[PDB]
Amino acid sequence: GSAAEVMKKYCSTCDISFNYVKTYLAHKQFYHKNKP
Ligand SMILES: [Zn+2]
Repeated sequence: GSAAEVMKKYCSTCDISFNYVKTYLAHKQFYHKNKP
């Protein structure tokens, strides 16, 4: 699922897509990280 080199700009958990790696990062840091 991770810790290697999987996925790119799409969330399998939220079934969402991103046209920019920056967005996929912002989603993981914002959506899956609301208290870093
Ligand atoms: Zn997600």
